[PDB]
Amino acid sequence: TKLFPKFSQGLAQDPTTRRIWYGLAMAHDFESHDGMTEENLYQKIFASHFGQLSIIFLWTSGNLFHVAWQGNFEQWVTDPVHIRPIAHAIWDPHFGQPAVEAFTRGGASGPVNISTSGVYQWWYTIGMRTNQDLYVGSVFLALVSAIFLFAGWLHLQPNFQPSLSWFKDAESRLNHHLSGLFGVSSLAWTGHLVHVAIPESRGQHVGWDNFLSVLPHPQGLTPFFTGNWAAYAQSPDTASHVFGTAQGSGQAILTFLGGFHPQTQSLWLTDMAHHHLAIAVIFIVAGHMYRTNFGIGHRMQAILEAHTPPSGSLGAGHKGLFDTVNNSLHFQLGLALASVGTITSLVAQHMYSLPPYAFQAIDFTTQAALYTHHQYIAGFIMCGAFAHGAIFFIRDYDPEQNKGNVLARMLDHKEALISHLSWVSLFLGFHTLGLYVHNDVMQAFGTPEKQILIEPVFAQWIQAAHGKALYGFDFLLSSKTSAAFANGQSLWLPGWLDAINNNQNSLFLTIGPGDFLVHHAIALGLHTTTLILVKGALDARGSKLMPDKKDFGYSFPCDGPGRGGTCDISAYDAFYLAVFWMLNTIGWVTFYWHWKHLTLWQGNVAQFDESSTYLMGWLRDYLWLNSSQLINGYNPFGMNSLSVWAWTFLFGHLIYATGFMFLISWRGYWQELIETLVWAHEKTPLANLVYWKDKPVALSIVQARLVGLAHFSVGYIFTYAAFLIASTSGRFG
Amino acid sequence: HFGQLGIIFIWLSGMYFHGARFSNYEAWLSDPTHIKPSAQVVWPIVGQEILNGDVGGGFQGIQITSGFFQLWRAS
Amino acid sequence: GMLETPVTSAPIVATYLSNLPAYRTGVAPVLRGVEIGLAHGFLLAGPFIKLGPLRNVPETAEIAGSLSAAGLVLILALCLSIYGSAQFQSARDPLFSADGWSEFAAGFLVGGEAGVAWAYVCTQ
Amino acid sequence: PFVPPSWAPSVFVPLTGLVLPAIAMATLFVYIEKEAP
Amino acid sequence: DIAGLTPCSESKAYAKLEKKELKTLEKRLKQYEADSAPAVALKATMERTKARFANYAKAGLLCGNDGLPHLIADPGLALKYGHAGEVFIPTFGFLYVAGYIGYVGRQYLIAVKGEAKPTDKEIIIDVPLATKLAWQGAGWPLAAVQELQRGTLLEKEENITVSPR
Amino acid sequence: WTVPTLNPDTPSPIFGGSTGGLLRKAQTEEFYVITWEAKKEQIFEMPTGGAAIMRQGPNLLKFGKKEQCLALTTQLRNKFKLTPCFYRVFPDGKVQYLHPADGVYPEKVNAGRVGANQNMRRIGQNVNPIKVKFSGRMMSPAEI
Amino acid sequence: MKDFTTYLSTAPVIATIWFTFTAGLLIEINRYFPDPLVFS
Amino acid sequence: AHIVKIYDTCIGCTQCVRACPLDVLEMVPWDGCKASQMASAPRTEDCVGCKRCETACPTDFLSVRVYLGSESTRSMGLSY
Ligand code: CLA
Ligand code: CLA
Ligand code: CLA
Ligand code: CLA
Ligand code: CLA
Ligand SMILES: CC1=C(/C=C/C(C)=C/C=C/C(C)=C/C=C/C=C(C)/C=C/C=C(C)/C=C/C2=C(C)CCCC2(C)C)C(C)(C)CCC1
Ligand code: SF4
Ligand code: SF4
Repeated sequence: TKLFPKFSQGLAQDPTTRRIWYGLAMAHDFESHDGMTEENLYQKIFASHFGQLSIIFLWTSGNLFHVAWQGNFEQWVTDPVHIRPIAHAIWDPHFGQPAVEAFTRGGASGPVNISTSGVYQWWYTIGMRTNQDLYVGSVFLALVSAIFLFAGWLHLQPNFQPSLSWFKDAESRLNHHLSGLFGVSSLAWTGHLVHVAIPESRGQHVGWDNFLSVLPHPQGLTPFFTGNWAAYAQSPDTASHVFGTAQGSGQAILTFLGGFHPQTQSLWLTDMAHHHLAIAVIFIVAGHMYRTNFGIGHRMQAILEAHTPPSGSLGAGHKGLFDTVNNSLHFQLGLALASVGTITSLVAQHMYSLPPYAFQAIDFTTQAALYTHHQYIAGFIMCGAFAHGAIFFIRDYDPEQNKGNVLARMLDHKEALISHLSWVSLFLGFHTLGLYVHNDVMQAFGTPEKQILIEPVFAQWIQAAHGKALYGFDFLLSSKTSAAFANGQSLWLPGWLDAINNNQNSLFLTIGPGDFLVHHAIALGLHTTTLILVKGALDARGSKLMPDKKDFGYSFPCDGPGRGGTCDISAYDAFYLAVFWMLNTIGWVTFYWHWKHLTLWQGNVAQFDESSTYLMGWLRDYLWLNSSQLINGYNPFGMNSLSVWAWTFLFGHLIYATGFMFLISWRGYWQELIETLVWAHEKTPLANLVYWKDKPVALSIVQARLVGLAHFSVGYIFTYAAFLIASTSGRFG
Repeated sequence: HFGQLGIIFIWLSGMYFHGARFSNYEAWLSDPTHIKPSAQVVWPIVGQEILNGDVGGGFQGIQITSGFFQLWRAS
Repeated sequence: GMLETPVTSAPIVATYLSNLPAYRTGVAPVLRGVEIGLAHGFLLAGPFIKLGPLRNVPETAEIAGSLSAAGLVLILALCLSIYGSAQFQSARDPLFSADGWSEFAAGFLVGGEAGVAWAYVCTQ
Repeated sequence: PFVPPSWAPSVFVPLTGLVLPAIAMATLFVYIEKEAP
Repeated sequence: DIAGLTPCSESKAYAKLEKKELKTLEKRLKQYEADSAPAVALKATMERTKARFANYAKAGLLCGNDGLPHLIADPGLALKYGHAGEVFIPTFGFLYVAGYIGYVGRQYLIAVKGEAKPTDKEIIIDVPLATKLAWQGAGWPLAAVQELQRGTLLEKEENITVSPR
Repeated sequence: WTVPTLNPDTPSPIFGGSTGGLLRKAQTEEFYVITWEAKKEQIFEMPTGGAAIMRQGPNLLKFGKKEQCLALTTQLRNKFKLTPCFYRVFPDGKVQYLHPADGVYPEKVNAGRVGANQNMRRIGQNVNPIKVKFSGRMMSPAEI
Repeated sequence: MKDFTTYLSTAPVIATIWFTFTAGLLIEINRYFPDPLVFS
Repeated sequence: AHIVKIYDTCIGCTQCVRACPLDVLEMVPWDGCKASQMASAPRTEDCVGCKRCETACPTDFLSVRVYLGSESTRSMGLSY
């Protein structure tokens, strides 16, 4: 029998090309490996996590190295407004001379790619100024990468393998991660801002060679130990400060200005230092909550057992959930993905509207790429969270040990949950689509005054509450006679109110009927995606159609043509369907973000305000109009620097369409076809002397769904990335 | 098959009828190059009468592309 | 059982196939590879010379085309080597054996590279 | 001292695009077809 | 005004939009004779257009910077400033008709489940029975509440099939 | 009843051949032989495509997989009222009689058969997957 | 006649009549009350 | 090989055995049902996993169940 894979003897004895495919697909599903034990499972995961960490730091090392070696960071810092950052150099022997000339830009000697990741603005804001800084950081992160890689090897050795009980000490890990990994790290980052980043933004060089002889504040720690903490808020940078120089600079290190720096149009460095200092204190305190070897604190199991409503409205309440969560790696991973997935979206929503990095707002391509990049990652992470929630119910859930608690009661009214999600999705779909179609017909018949335009008064009311005076509601921060307006008028409201009432930034953009319709489209996407993922999880164990589904596992082809036909009945298939809707939803979200910023960046918000209320407007004015420079990257008359994006644009369409082959045509057709090829090869002279070692077979039913989805997803992402970058940079490059 | 033929005759009869009653064929015969064939006219309701375009020959309607006018002239 | 056709079973066809070095048993595997290597190495230079990225350069075209063909011979020889490693791990014709195939692959490299060189000489 | 020589791309790009992938594919191919004892 | 909007009767963009729409029709009307049918059709469209812009302004709709009417959906704002006829009143118009349809269909379904072959009454409609129920559906809001208060609107959980959990 | 012995000398049905027959698997791994007695010459359909004529008396055909032999068995039994049997033949000459296993076709209950893979419970009485976790491999609760 | 009136009570025929009637009512209302966007 | 199991809800109707295209199942004597016979799965090394047997079973829920397992030349249905 074949050696590969070593972890599955069932696969190793498979005589077909299936084995290689499934050897790869099942490699990281440790629970399914031959001879796996619970303790060995945890130790294997622990080592894999070290592998991920070293990879991440090596990836960061590479980005630092190539910018220092091949970028123009030193030139960029002298004029960030009028210079394009360089990602890395191009060396491609397939280029012709015109391509060599076209990609030679940004001051470099040879062809280069322009960076869209925003690392230049990030590294500049935190004090990096020279290629030497980037080089040293690169070497440091490579060393940290090696140490993590070594630590992963070390803790696999006989005397360094943690026991199972070590991995299940929830109280101790939470204490350390809250106070140490979150709190101390935040406190240390505050030190960097106070000691390095803030002085650098004021024209002073502080490095390892002199940071022990430079006072962050003229009064060194005297205010800190005497309680006169207001001494650090005095003399902030003025409104005329020139970032990176001492002109108009202040002396404060901890402030609450609460707006944007007038030149860089980003958050104040002294506000970001005070933010992390306060966060550090909160997290350090929070990490002293749970009981450890010192006889104080909370036991998590005790807390859960106590929270049972007396009326019995939640049944047994949270009884048994400590063991359920603590014993299920899939319950933990589901929670982690859901939390990180939502946090990734928050990063996207807050970074565009409250830019933290200097000269980020004016780099339109970077702003578009970063929002789109993190929202798509959030979308994938959310699908995974529900996927592992469904895996939990099958593999890990024990009905007897969760008898009557909140988790078991969710299964008791799953039909109520699914049917109400179905109703919400139907209502949003019928009426959002209906209103768009009504407006398209009114536009088509030349009567734009007959279209249905519903003002988003609820959202505009919230914007007024935050101080936006455009809508005239005039209450809370919009009312100068309110207590909320008065109380904060000395801390942060002046800066905040100046920023929110400027319509040239992204801080609470003006909204109208076009924003109303698209927000309900997004709600349609969120609810429908949740419906598919939730239905998949709650029916994962069984349904009226397949009562014993849990006996078949998370992923399996089907249950055959019987009982009416059971294609795509597994919980895995529900996830597969949900990804299409996640891509559609994020597509609607990012289309919305991009078009609203393109018209803002072009100084004509009226085009969005008037074209976004009907769908021909999106097709004509967003997609068709903004494709012109992209599709001319190369043509019969020549090519320019957008040729790579033009080529990638079609590359994306091609992969997308190839995926349709695997999704539409199914296995039986192909298996019959391959048999005729098997016959032909054995009957062909000079070719039947060669022979295969793995009998060729068509891809499996499940495998086709995954591969087809992969092509669909990759083409989806590449097509939009090319359109996003080319349409933005071509306009503003 | 007789059923299918019956339906085709109804369809053909409708085309000839709409050419007789809802078209600009007579005007088109005089100036075939400068007039657009038209044999469908929409009722004025919910603003849809914009679809009755100015196809020439003192007539308003949807421009047809089936070529019936050219077939009728040939016969 | 099987369908017999003039193409599959003919005297002229069968005699021709037996004469080819692939089907000529009783010959050392190394010699088999050299004869097969020479035939394929010679033809391989053609398309590279006449249709390569340097086809229009007056004299560089011959060197680049044949030099690229030599690189493809090396890749093909590596494919033969790994095929023998995989296929033969545990009979009448020595060619279909772990030792025989390795010798056959080595002959293909020497014959193939020589064929490319001979083609270059013919051009110039 | 960190700056690589000007000729590094001429070597590393072919090395990681043609040579190392060729070795990796050849090594992996033999491994996945190897027969267990 | 509400949310920075302005009345359409006072909006320059709203007035300009009407001129453009009429101007487009006037240009087409030039190529036709006074009494010809195309001229009559175009003028009828022009009269409808002028009435439309007159009616919307009279109804007190708010117009945006684009000059297009914008609807107000919050019941408080709608009732305070006389916009209840835009969303609020239409809301209860729909729910009355929608519940009428739903309630009548439910009555028919329950009525035919006592027959010998219930499924035959679902593909061959008992029109005399359906017609009687249609007329009696005008009082569904009263009838529905009484069933809700009598505990007969909903079925008991012990009689509803569910899958294993 | 006793296990029959295969007779390789048996004549085969008249058939001109096709491209749908045996491949290299028969030479190296195994193939299948089906035999039956025909009352008269008659045309039947080959599972590999085409029409063949069964000779009167013994008949013998060879197939590449077990499903092909049983597919022809079903045709002969239901459309002609015959009683075929087939074997598995290994490259080294070993013959393994297969069907009918004990001389009586499986759909007819026969004495002396011992139940296999019979669970004395309903499907709804299988345990949850959590109870068989970490058993040494992937296994369903139906396997216990 | 009983059978023919039974045929006219089948789902597709009833749907055709009912939707023809419902469409006619909605079309005729818009004929006499054109361009209704709000209730006054 | 696939895993085929017979459960004690079997009525001994023989339809699964008649429907099996691979001769995996057979009927054996039993006393738990009126027919006094139960389905058996003696030769599961030949099961291809088509689930025709499950399609033929009249009981609710099924009395014959196929769980797809490791793939061999036989279970994959290859003739090569
Ligand atoms: C912290 C993150 C995390 C972790 C630790 C895991 C861990 C696990 N997941 Mg989970 N998962 C996650 C996130 C995570 N997941 C997310 C974000 C999603 C949503 C996308 C999912 C969705 C998901 C599903 C649906 C399943 C798992 C499964 C698994 C298990 C097996 C994984 C395996 O063998 O993959 C093997 C991986 C591969 C063979 C590679 C897949 C490559 C994909 C298709 C992308 C290819 C991109 C392509 C190459 C790009 C080319 C570009 C071109 C220009 C060149 C394992 C316990 C499986 C299981 O059985 O769990 C019990 C399972 O079915 N996960
Ligand atoms: C543009 C494509 C498209 C559209 C319009 C829909 C629409 C729908 N999908 Mg589907 N879906 C799609 C693509 C699409 N899907 C793709 C590519 C996949 C991946 C395989 C899925 C996977 C999927 C899943 C897994 C689920 C859905 C669900 C839904 C529903 C969501 C709720 C909703 O909108 O209700 C309102 C309904 C609509 C907007 C549908 C269109 C209604 C039209 C306009 C009616 C017109 C009637 C009119 C008289 C004309 C009739 C003419 C005719 C008689 C000739 C809805 C029926 C969910 C569902 O069923 O929720 C209950 C669900 O679970 N979809
Ligand atoms: C000269 C004699 C003649 C003519 C003109 C036709 C004409 C036709 N036959 Mg044919 N047919 C004939 C003799 C004839 N048949 C004979 C002798 C036989 C028996 C062997 C058949 C058996 C036969 C069958 C089984 C079928 C046809 C069908 C058709 C129709 C094919 C569709 C088509 O081209 O539509 C072109 C349409 C027209 C040109 C319209 C012509 C209408 C007038 C009334 C003439 C129809 C011909 C008829 C024989 C006239 C006398 C009928 C009666 C009063 C005596 C077409 C109308 C097919 C069909 O659609 O049948 C309904 C069909 O299924 N024929
Ligand atoms: C990163 C990967 C990579 C690299 C470095 C190259 C490099 C090259 N490609 Mg490309 N190529 C790649 C990936 C790559 N390719 C892929 C993935 C594909 C498939 C989509 C292609 C498809 C492709 C085609 C179709 C063609 C090229 C060609 C070329 C050449 C263009 C320059 C020229 O005019 O050469 C002219 C040729 C020369 C100057 C000869 C250079 C030396 C040859 C190639 C090898 C000599 C070997 C030597 C005799 C013995 C071994 C020595 C060694 C041990 C040191 C160049 C050698 C062109 C070419 O000429 O190919 C031969 C060409 O026609 N490539
Ligand atoms: C869908 C949710 C929703 C939202 C976000 C709003 C939002 C709003 N409503 Mg509306 N409202 C809603 C649903 C909603 N309403 C519904 C369903 C009804 C019918 C029962 C009403 C009935 C209503 C009235 C009668 C009034 C408002 C008013 C308001 C505005 C100011 C009061 C406030 O703080 O409301 C925030 C909303 C909530 C916390 C939810 C409950 C709101 C209740 C039903 C009304 C509270 C009125 C408030 C005490 C009036 C204070 C004096 C006023 C002059 C500011 C605000 C924009 C006031 C306004 O500005 O009128 C011009 C007002 O007088 N609403
Ligand atoms: C199936 C399943 C699962 C999964 C799940 C999931 C995936 C979920 C998700 C979820 C989610 C994803 C959620 C979310 C949520 C959220 C929330 C709940 C929020 C809240 C918020 C708030 C409350 C806020 C507030 C505020 C504002 C608004 C403003 C001002 C400030 C403040 C803060 C006051 C698990 C694993 C468990 C297992 C079992 C089964
Ligand atoms: S799955 Fe198919 S081959 Fe297996 S026992 Fe059932 S019917 Fe027979
Ligand atoms: S079909 Fe079902 S009930 Fe009938 S014998 Fe087979 S397993 Fe038993």
